[PDB]
Amino acid sequence: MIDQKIFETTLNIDDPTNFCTNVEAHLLKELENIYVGKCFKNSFILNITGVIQRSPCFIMRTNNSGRGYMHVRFSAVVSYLNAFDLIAAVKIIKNDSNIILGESLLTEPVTIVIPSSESQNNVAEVGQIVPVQLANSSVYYIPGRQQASATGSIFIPKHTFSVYHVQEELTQEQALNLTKLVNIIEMLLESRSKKDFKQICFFEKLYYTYSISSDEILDLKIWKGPKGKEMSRLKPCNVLSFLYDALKNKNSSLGFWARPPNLLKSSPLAYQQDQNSFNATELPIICSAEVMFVTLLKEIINYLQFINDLCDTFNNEQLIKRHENIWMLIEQRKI
Amino acid sequence: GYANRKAIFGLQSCIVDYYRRVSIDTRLVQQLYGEDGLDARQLETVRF
Amino acid sequence: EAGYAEIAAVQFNIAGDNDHKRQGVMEVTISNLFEGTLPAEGGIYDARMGTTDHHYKCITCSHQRKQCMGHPGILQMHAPVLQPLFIAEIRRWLRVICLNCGAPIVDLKRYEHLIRPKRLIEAASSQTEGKQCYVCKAVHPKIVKDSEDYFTFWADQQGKIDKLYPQIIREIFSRVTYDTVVKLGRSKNSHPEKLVLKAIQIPPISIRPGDINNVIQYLVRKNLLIPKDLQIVRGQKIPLNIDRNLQTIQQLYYNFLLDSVPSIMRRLPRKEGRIRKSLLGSQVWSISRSTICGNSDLHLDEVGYPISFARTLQVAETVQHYNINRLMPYFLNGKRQYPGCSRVYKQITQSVHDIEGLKQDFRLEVGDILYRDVVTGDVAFFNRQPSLERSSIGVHRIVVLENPKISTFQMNVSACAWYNADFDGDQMNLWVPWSVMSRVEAELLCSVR
Amino acid sequence: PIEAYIRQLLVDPDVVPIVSEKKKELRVRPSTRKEIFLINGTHLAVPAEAPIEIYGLKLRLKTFSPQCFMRMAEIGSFSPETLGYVASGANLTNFIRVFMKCVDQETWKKNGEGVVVTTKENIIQFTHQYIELYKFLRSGGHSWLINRLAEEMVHRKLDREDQGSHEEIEPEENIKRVIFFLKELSTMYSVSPVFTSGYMPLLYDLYRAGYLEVLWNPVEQKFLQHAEQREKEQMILQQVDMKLTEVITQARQYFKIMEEKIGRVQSDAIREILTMEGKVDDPNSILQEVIKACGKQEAELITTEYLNIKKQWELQEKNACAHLKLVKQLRSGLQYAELLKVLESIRVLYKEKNNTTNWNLCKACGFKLLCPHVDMLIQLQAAEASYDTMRTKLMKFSGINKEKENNQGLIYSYFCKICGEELAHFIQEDRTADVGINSKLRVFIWQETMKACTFIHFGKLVDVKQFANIAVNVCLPLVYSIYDPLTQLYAVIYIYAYILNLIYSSQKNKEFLTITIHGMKADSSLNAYVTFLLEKMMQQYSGIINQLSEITDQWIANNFREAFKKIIHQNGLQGLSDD
Amino acid sequence: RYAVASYGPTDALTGQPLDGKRSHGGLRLGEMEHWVLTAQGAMQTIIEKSHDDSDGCISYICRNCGEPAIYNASHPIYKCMNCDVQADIGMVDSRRSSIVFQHEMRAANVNITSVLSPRVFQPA
Amino acid sequence: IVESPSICEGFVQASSQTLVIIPDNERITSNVLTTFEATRLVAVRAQQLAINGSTMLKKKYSSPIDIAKQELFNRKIPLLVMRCIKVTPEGQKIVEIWNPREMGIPLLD
Amino acid sequence: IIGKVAKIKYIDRSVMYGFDEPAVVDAVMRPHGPNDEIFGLMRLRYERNLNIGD
Amino acid sequence: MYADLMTRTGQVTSLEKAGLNAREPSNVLLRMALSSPVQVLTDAAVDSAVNPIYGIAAPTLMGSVPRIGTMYSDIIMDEKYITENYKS
Ligand SMILES: [Zn+2]
Ligand SMILES: [Zn+2]
Ligand SMILES: [Zn+2]
Ligand SMILES: [Zn+2]
Repeated sequence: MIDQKIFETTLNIDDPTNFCTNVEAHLLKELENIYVGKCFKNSFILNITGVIQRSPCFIMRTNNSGRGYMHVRFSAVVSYLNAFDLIAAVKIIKNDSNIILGESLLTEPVTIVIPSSESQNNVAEVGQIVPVQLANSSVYYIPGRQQASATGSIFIPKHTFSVYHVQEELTQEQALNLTKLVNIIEMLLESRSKKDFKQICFFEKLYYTYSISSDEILDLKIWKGPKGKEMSRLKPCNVLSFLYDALKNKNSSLGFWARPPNLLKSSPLAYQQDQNSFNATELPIICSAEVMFVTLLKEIINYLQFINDLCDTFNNEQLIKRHENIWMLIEQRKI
Repeated sequence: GYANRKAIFGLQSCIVDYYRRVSIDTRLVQQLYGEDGLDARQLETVRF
Repeated sequence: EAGYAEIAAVQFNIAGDNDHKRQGVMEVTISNLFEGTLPAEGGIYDARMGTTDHHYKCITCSHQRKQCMGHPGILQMHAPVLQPLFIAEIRRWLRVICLNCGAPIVDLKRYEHLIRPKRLIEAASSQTEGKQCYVCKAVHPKIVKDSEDYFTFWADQQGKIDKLYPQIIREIFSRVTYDTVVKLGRSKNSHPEKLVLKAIQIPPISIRPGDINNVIQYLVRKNLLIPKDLQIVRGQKIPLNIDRNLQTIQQLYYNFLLDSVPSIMRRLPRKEGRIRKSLLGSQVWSISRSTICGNSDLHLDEVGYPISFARTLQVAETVQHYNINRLMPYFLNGKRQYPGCSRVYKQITQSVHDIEGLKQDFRLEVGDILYRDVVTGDVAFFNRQPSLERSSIGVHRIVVLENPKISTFQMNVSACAWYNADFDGDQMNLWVPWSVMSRVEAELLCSVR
Repeated sequence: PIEAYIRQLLVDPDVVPIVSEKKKELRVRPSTRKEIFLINGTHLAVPAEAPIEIYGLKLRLKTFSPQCFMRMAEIGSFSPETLGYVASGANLTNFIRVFMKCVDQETWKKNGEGVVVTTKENIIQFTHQYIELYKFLRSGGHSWLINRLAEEMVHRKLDREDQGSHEEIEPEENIKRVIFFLKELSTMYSVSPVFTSGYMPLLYDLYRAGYLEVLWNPVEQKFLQHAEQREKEQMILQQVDMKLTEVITQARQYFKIMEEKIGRVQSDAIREILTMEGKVDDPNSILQEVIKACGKQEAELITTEYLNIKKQWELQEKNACAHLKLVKQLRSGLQYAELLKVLESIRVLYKEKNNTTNWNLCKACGFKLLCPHVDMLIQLQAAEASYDTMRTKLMKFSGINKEKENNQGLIYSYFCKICGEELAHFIQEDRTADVGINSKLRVFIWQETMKACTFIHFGKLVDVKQFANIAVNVCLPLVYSIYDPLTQLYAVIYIYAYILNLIYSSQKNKEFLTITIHGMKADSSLNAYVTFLLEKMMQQYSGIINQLSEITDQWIANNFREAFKKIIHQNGLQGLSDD
Repeated sequence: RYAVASYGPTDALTGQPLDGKRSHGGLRLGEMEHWVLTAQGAMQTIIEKSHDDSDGCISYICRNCGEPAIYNASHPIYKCMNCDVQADIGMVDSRRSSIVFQHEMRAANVNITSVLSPRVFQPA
Repeated sequence: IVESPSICEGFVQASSQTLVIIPDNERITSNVLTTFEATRLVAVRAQQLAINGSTMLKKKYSSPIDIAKQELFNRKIPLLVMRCIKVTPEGQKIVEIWNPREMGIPLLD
Repeated sequence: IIGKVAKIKYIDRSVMYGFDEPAVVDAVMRPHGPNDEIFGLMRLRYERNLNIGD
Repeated sequence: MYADLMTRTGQVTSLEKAGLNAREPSNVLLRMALSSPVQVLTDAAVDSAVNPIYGIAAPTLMGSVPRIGTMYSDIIMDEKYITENYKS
C-alpha cells in the first residue's frame, strides 16, 4: 500500500553554522537526500511529508572535529507490500537456467523472484511485462536498498475460496476505522469510472474465474462490470452499503460470509447467509466481523488496484496483443 | 605505586556535579565538595 | 547515513548456540589455510571474517586492512562441548536439579529470602546426595569433580560411577524450566542450557593476526575425526578412541580459552595485558623524548626545544581567509628552510600531498590543512614519569634552539618543582598539540601558570 | 498430512504447551525442548525429541501493556505479525481472543488465563483456529490496520507532549556609572556590557581588564586613555607584522622563481651572499641578480613572470567551470558504481590523452583537470583492487627518486611525481601467507624421498635431509590439490616427478648440481630417465598398486606425466644448493 | 633522544604504534598520564593523543539489538546479522584496542550488547 | 508460574527522551561559566571557524583561537551551554540552557 | 647499508640505516655462521665528542 | 574524599577489590581493570550484569572518553541567534 509512517533518526551536520541559518529547509533537504527512495525499518520510503519533532543541534563530544548532530523524528509516506498482492506491471529482466527476476513499473519498487519450476512461468520472454501474484511470504525490506525483494508468480485465478463464521459485530469506532477502507474503495472506484469501459470489461472478463462468453453491463449505480454466473437463488449483498448501514446500526452482520469464485470480485458485493449452503472444502473460520470486513475490503482494494494498473499500463491494442501468450495461458486454465 | 593505583581506582568515579556535590553517577559521596565547595588552589590563610 | 551515537550502558550475558549462529558470518568446514596467495574459503583464515593484509579485502564489510575490525565465524562441533569459563556454574546446576526429570530437588521457597546473586550458591552448597525426587522417584547421585582435569564430571550413585559427557549434560539442563531458573535467582538469559556448546565461535581474524591460529587449526582437525552422527546417552559404553578424542577436543578448547589462567583470557590480566597496556595506556605519535637540561635564560613557562625536533613534529593549521597571509611563508620554505612545512591536506582531492613533490602552486586553496614546523611561541605538553601529581604534565611556551648541537630539553631550574625533576640524567616527554581543539585547551587549562 | 505433524509445528512457540498423560491415544514429538504441564499439575520440560502423549492443549492469553506496544512503535521497525500479537495481548486489539474461545468447558485450571481443549476433534478445531489466526496476522489485512493504529497512537502521543503541554528593571547609580564606563570602553576593548541583576559578568569584565578601581575611585578616564593607547600599539604592531609578512612572501616567491629559472647553483649562491648580509627575504635579491652573474633584463623577465603567475593564479581562483564540481563528486567515494560513471563523464574533457608526466587539462576552461594517477586509482578502486595490488600498480607515478637521499624526515609513503599526492604507504611486508596449507603424510613424503636418494646420483655432496624437506614443501601442496592407498600412490608419483624435474633442471642449467641415476649417463635422453623411474616405481610399490583394482600402468604413466608438468609449472627449473 | 613522526610502524593486533625508539614506533602515554590529563580536565587532549594519534577508529553498533553492525558508504552495506531487517546503525567514536578487547570477550562466550544513548527530542 | 521470555521484555534499544528545559527563573546552576565550559566553548568555536570561517567580529585576527576568544569576550559567540540536570525514569531529560553571552567569563586576556 | 632481495619478480628485504646521527662504515665482512652459511657483518663508527646532555 | 567514599554505605569499605565490589557492584568494566578481569567477567555474565557507562575506566575501556571537565557540559548550537545574525 501507500501509507503514512513515523521514523526516528540521527543526522550528522558537517557545518553547524550554515545549517542553523535555515534549520527546517536544511533538515528537509538532507532527509530527502538520505531516505527518499530507499528501504529502511521494514518499509520503503517514498516521500518525507514533514518533521514532527527534532533535537537541538548538539556538538559531537567524542572527537575533535567540531561537527554536529541532530535527532530528527519525521513523518514520511512509505509503501509496505503485503503477501498475496497483485502487481499488474512486472517486466521480466533475467530469464536464465537458474532463476527468473522481474522488475515492477508501479509506485512500489519491487523485484520479483519467480521460481522457474511451474508450467505457467517456465516459458516466457525477456522484455515481456506480466501481472504477478505474490506468494504467502513476507516481502524483504533489506535496509539501504533501492527496491523491495519479494517472491512471486504469474497470477492464475484460483478455484477455491473461504467462509467466515462471524458471531460478534462492529461498534461505532470499529466502523469509523473501516470508513477509511471504504474511502479507499470509493477513490479507486472513481478512478475506474474516469476511464473507458472497453478495456475495463475486457480485463475483468478475462480474469473471471469461469468462461464469460455472454456480454452483460451489470450496473449498481456505483460500480460497473460484466455479470457472470450466479449461485442458484442466492442474491449478493453490497458490502459497501452493508458496512454503511452497519455503522448506521440498522443491520446485523452475523452469520456466514463468503467470496466464491463465481462472484464479481472487484465489485463491493459478497455473500452472507444464516447457514452455509456453500460446498467449500475448507472448514469455516470462526471469527468476528473485524477480520472478515478488513480482509474482504483489502481484497476489493487489491483487485480494483490490479484492474486500474492493467488499464493504466496497457493503453492500446499493441500492448495487449503483444503479451497474448500470457493471456492464452490465462484462458487455458479457466473453467 | 601499589597504593596509588588502588586509591585512584576506588576514588576516580567521584565527580563534582552541578550542585557542587560529589557523587557516583547518581549516588552522593559528599553533599558539598570539601564541605565548603571551594578549590584547593584558591585558598588563603587568614587569622581570626 | 549512520548517525552519531554514544554508548550508555553495557550488558553482560552468556553466549549460547543461538548467539554464535546469528553473530557468525561463515561456517568453518575445512582445515586448509591458504589456496595460494588468498585464504581458502571455509577455513579459519577465510576473508569473510576480516582481513589483516594489503593483498585482499574483507568479503563482509568490503573494507581495507585499517577499516575492517573483523567478523566472527561458526564452527559446528560434532559433539557438544562445555563452556570453559563457566564450568563451576555447570557444577552448581548439577547439584540442584534432578538428573532424570529436571525438577529442583531443594525447596526453592527456602531460598526466597536471599538475594538472587547468592540463591544458587547457597542452595547448591548444602549436601544433595541421596535426596529423593518428588515427581519421578529417583535418587540424586553425587556430582564429583574429576581431579585430573578442569571439566570432567562423574556421577556416583552409591558406588555406581558414570562419566557425564557434555551431551548428557545438555540433555539434563535442557529439561529445566525457566520457572526454576527464575526462582533460583538467575535471569532468563542465564539458563543452564547455554552452558553447553555445539557451535563454538571462531574469533575474527583481527584478533589473531599472522599460536592461537595453531590451536584453532588443531581443534578443527581433531574435530573432523569425531563422527558427525555420534549419539551419547547416559549409561552407554563408549569406545576408548572416541573417549580420548572427546577429551582432546575439550582440552584443546579449554587451553584455547583458559590455558593456565597461549589463550584468549591470558591477554587480559597483567600489566602487559590488554586492559592496562592497550586500553588504560597508549602508544602515541607526534611525541618526543630527550634528556632535560638547565637554562636560566628561559622563563618558568618556557621550554627549550631543539630545532631538529621542531622540524619533525608538526602543527596542523587550517587554511582560511584570515591566516592565508601568515601561513604562506611557511608554505614557500618547505623542507629546505626553517620555519617551513612538510605536508599539505587538500579538500579538493580529499587526500594528502607532499611539499617537495608539489611546487607548481602560487598559493594555497581555502580549506586546506598545512602541517607547518614548530616555531617559537607554540604551546607544548611537557611530562616527566612517574606522573604522581597533576602538575606532572604542563603546557610550556616553546623556545626553539637554533643551535644544531643542542639535543636536550632546556628549562628554568625554578620549573623543576612542578615535575619533581632534576638534571642528573632525567628524561622528559614532550608533544606539541596540532589539533585546534587540543591547542585551545592547552593554552587555557593546562598552562603551567 | 496427518494430525501429528500439525500438532508438532503447533509446539514451536512458547505459547500452547502440552498436558501429558501416559494413558491416551495422541502421540507427537517436539522439535525443540518444550515446557509442559501434566495431570496432577506438575510443571516439567522435555528435550528436543521425545515421545509425548497429548491429553490436551492450552493457549495462554498473555496480557501485555500498552507501553510495550508504544515502545515498539517508537522503534517502528517490527513486522505486523508481532505488533498485532502484542496489541491483542495488550488489550489494544481483539483478534486472538476472538479466533479462540473454542472451549469445550472449563475442564482444567491453572494460574494464567487461556483456552483449554482436551478432546479428539475440538483439538482439530483449535489447530484450525490457530492456523487461521496467524494466517490473518500475516495476510494483507491486519497489516494496514495495525500499522495505521500504531502511527495514529504515536502521533497522538506527540500531540500530548506537543499541543497539550508547553526580570531586572534598573541598576543603581554606582553601577549606572560603571555600565556607562563599560559602554564607552566597548568600542575600545573586548568588552560588551550586559544587564544582569547580579552585576557579576560586569565584575568579571572589570577584573579581566585588569582595572577594578571604577567601583570606588572615580579615576576611570585614565584607564580609558590606557585602553586607547594599548589598542593603538596593538593596531600598529598588527599592521607592521602584515607588511613584514607580505614582504617576506613576495621575496620568497621571487627566489622560488629564480630557483625554477636559473637553477639551484646560482640561486643557492645568491642565497649565500644574502645570508652573509642580513637581507634575506627582502626584494633586494632583484638588485643582486641585476648586478651579479647576469643582466638586468633577465631579472626584469623574472619580475614580469612572477606577475604573470600571480595573474594566472587569480584567474584560476576566478574559475567557475563545470568540471570542478565533477571532481568533487569523484573525491567522495560514494558507491563505486557511481564514481565510475563520474570518471566517464570527466574523461570526455581530456585533450591529448595525457598518459604521464603532466596534468590533464580541461578543454572547456583551460586549467588543470585531473592527474592521471587519480584516474588509475579510481579505475582500480572500482576494479576490486587490493591495497598491495594498488600500491604496486601506482609505482610508475612514484615521486622524486634517490635524487633526494632524504629531507631529514623519515617517510613511509610514496607520493605522485606529477602533483605530489600520496599514492600509498609501505612500512613492512605482511609475510603471513608463508604458512600455506597431519605429520603422517609429510613424514611419508620425507621418508619416501630419503629412500629415493639410494638410486639418485648427486655430482657433489648434498644435505639429504634438506633435500627431503624441500621435496616435502614442493610435493605436499600438490598432492593436496589432487590414509588410503591411492593418496600414498599420488604422493609417490609426485616425489618421482619432482626427482625427474631435478634431473631435467640439471640437464637444462649447467649452474645447477648435476643430478642423475646410478648407472645412467648425465646426457641420457629424458625418456630413458622416465622409463627407469616408472619401472622403479612399479617394482617398489607393486604392493600398493595391487590394493587399487582400478589402477592401470597407463593410469600411473599419465598421472606421472601430469605431476611432472604441474611441478614444472608451479616451481620452474629447480637446483639444489665455488670453493 | 627521540622524536618520530605523525605516522609510522603499527602493531598488527591493536593498531597502536610500536614500542620505543628501537622499532621506530611511538612513545607511551601510560596509565598514570591519563590520570593526570583527566585530573586537569584535558579531555580534548586525550582525544587527540589516545584516539587521533594512537588507534582511534569508528565502530558501528545497531540500536535495535546492540550488536556490532556493518556500514560502508561506498559499495553500500547497511546490515546487522542479529536483526537483519530492523537495523538502526549508529556510529560511535571508539579505538581499535577496545574493539579487539570486546571481540576477545565474545570469543570467551560472553555476550557484549552495547546500549546506545537514546534519542532526545524537544517537546515542540 | 514465571514462564518463558516474551517480546515485551528483552528490549535493548532504550526509549526516546523528551528534553525538559527548566524555565529561566527556576534555574539553580551558576550564572558564571566554569573554566571547563569556557575552554570548551572557545575550542568548539575555533574548530568551527577553521571549518567555516564566517564570523561577525569587527576586529581582524590571523588565528581561529584568537577569533574565538574575542567572540567569547565580546559576547558574540553562537553557542549555548546545556547543563543536563537529571534523566527521569519516565523518560524526561531535565536540563538547563545557559547563554554564554550573559554569563561571566572566567578567562583572562 | 645492506642490499638483500628474496627471489619469488623480486621482493626487497633490504636493511636501511634508521639513525638520525650519520655514521661511518668502519668494517665490512662476510663470515660463515655455525650452519656454514654467509651472513653480513657491518661495523658502524660514530665520532663522539662531549656535548650538552652527556 | 577518602573518608566520605569509604563510609558512604554505612560501613567502612576498603580501597581494594572487596571494597570496590560493595560501593560499585554494577560497574564491571572498572572492576575488571583493577585486579582480575577474568574473575569479574565470568561473574558478570552469569549475573546478567548491566553496566552503565560513567566515571573514567568504563568509558575508557569502551573506546570513548569520560564525561569530565570540558566534556561534562555539552554544547548546543544557538539556533535563534544564527538565523537573525548569520547568512547562508
Ligand atoms: Zn570486515
Ligand atoms: Zn526427579
Ligand atoms: Zn574546466
Ligand atoms: Zn541489529
